[PDB]
Amino acid sequence: QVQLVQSGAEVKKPGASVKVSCKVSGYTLTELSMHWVRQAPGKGLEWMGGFDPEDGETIYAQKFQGRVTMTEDTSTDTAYMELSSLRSEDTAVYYCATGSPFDRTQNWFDPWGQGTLVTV
Amino acid sequence: VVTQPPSVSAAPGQKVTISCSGSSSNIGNNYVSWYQQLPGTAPKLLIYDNNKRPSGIPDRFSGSKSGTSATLGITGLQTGDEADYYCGTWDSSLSAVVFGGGTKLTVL
Amino acid sequence: QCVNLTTRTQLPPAYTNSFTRSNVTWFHAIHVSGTNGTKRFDNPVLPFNDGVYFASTEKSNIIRGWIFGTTLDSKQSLLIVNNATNVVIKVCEFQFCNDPFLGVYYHKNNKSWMESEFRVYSSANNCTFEYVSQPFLMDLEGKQGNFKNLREFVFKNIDGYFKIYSKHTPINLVRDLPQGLVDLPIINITRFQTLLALHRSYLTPGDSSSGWTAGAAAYYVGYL
Ligand SMILES: *[C@@H]1O[C@H](CO)[C@@H](O)[C@H](O)[C@H]1NC(C)=O
Ligand SMILES: *[C@@H]1O[C@H](CO)[C@@H](O)[C@H](O)[C@H]1NC(C)=O
Ligand SMILES: *[C@@H]1O[C@H](CO)[C@@H](O)[C@H](O)[C@H]1NC(C)=O
Ligand SMILES: *[C@@H]1O[C@H](CO)[C@@H](O)[C@H](O)[C@H]1NC(C)=O
Ligand SMILES: *[C@@H]1O[C@H](CO)[C@@H](O)[C@H](O)[C@H]1NC(C)=O
Repeated sequence: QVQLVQSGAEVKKPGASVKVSCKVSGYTLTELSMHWVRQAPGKGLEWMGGFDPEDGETIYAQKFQGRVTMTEDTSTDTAYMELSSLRSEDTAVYYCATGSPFDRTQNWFDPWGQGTLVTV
Repeated sequence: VVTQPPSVSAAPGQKVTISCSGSSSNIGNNYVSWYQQLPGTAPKLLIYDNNKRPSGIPDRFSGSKSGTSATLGITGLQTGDEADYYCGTWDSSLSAVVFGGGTKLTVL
Repeated sequence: QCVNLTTRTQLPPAYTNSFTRSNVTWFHAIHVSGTNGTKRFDNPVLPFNDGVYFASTEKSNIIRGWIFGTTLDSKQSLLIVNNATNVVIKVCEFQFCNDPFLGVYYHKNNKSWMESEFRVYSSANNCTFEYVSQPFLMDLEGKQGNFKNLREFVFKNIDGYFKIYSKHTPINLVRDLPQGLVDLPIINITRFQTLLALHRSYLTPGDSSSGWTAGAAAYYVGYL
């Protein structure tokens, strides 16, 4: 039974960059995929990026590509992601999602994290 | 892109149906899944593979795919639990995984 | 790690006639019944007085080496593990736990399976021995169907020498009771236990339990 925990809330001034960390327990990162999802207040969910089992790579959303970056480290078993060039309208909760690591092309996200808030 | 009628309403004990729609490439050649969003809490999976519930808590639900439209419902609704509901899947053409706008279920 | 898998269930001990291969025992490791969800696991330790006769039959093998010793703790013990490519025999001061087993799991980016031995032992301080050679067991054949192959072994410990034996022969009758290598200059032995291989995945959602699973397995035991 996987249980996810991540960093506490964060604040930032305009024009800076921020990093968010997500951790896992039980299973290990070497047999799970990771996804990142954001929802603006009352505007619905939105997909940021994740890992594609089709090929070994990391693909980002068409809208935000170039503004973010992702990396992983297995010794501590923690995944990392970074955001930069924060602007006026960028503010929302951020969630850490996981799913099947070896499906052809499938989408059944579960479970999720408790959530982190970033202010700009 | 997809559309969905917002803010449906129903009375306790009655049937309820939620409609989510898309185009030929958006929802046609793929599966779908449905999530619920309790206020102040992270989503919780409910249905996958268009008719299959996960083990444990989920109640009996159904889903049919009329080409490019899918529906979810429960024979009887209650005030014990109620929140937002979302549809979303993997578009197969020049796109990635997307989510719908959601509809705020209403109980008298 | 050393998760706990044993179950409260216990079953009366069965027995059968040796029929000149006696009061030989018969054990079930992974047992299934009409209630499809009843997976049970139990591998009790057994005395090792003078010698032991071992035999088993498996569709697709989950049997990898054994463990021998007197205390089976950090306070020596001979350990054997056999995998698809090569066998390894090692003498070491291992520290085992209540439910030892060999676990395997997926490797997402390397497109292959891998086996982790750390589920068996934790510490191997000040440890020396190692050996390598062709494997004892093998799970391929030019035929697949109704008939199966039967394995057997004999262990004895005389004058300090440790010796092994084995023969391979297929069955021709329908399923029933039994039809009718190296010398290591190694220790005091009074118990032993077999260890199984278990595998895990994540394909299914919301599996609120331990994902370890495997098929059914059984084996025979006897004394001299
Ligand atoms: C497994 O059971 C034993 C029984 O003595 C107990 O000592 C041990 O703590 C249990 N394992 C875990 C992880 O709690
Ligand atoms: C050996 O025979 C005795 C005869 O009374 C029986 O009680 C016992 O169960 C047999 N051994 C085993 C391992 O069953
Ligand atoms: C099998 O055991 C040998 C013994 O050293 C080891 O080198 C090898 O990595 C193990 N696994 C495979 C797949 O050969
Ligand atoms: C990756 O896979 C190749 C063969 O596909 C294998 O030779 C290599 O040892 C593997 N590396 C790791 C780190 O698993
Ligand atoms: C081996 O024994 C020596 C005692 O001189 C000790 O210093 C060393 O840590 C031991 N090695 C291990 C791996 O325990």
